[PDB]
Amino acid sequence: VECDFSPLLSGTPPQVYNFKRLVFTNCNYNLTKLLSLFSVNDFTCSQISPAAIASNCYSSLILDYFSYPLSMKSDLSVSSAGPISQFNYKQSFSNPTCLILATVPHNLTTITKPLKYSYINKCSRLLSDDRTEVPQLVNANQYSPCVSIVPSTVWEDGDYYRKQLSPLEGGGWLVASGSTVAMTEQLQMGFGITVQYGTDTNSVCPKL
Ligand SMILES: *[C@@H]1O[C@H](CO)[C@@H](O)[C@H](O)[C@H]1NC(C)=O
Repeated sequence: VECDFSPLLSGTPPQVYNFKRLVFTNCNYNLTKLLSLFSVNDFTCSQISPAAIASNCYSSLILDYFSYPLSMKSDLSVSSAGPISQFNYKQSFSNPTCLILATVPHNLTTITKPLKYSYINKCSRLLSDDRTEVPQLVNANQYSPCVSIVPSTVWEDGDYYRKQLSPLEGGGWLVASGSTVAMTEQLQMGFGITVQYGTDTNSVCPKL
């Protein structure tokens, strides 16, 4: 009983390409309890609504969280190119999702700020001909192929990262570049919620 959103409130939220995932089964949630702590700037859903998501019974609820600057709001949509959706973070297009952009108030103190926001501006793979570059896109619910070579913080805007690939990996080179955005007065964050419905497995219910 009782879903635990605590880990979200303790410490420094990772950068978008290192999003932390909290998984819930068999428990009871109060979503509007959690959002009461933040100033909520944006809240959009897919195949569900902000009202419905705060009040439905699911077989599973997944909550991704990460530091994210409000200024890159538009880059979250799969429409566009956008480094974010292509190389950093992508929600399921099959299951009902929600995305929330929130600022953390001064009076919320247990959440510490990083030096800046970092993201991956490019993730690509150079073929054997040493000419052709093939983008390495992030899949839903997965991390970037490049998370192994990109550090948790981008040191300097424009930094490049390369890895030589073994023949088991198909050969060639993995190439990534990182970008930075300056930290804001109050930290800004993103929350990705994904829900699933079952037949009898709908044990994630709002508390009454
Ligand atoms: C859930 O939390 C919100 C926080 O604003 C509160 O208003 C509401 O009464 C709570 N609901 C239940 C059933 O605890």
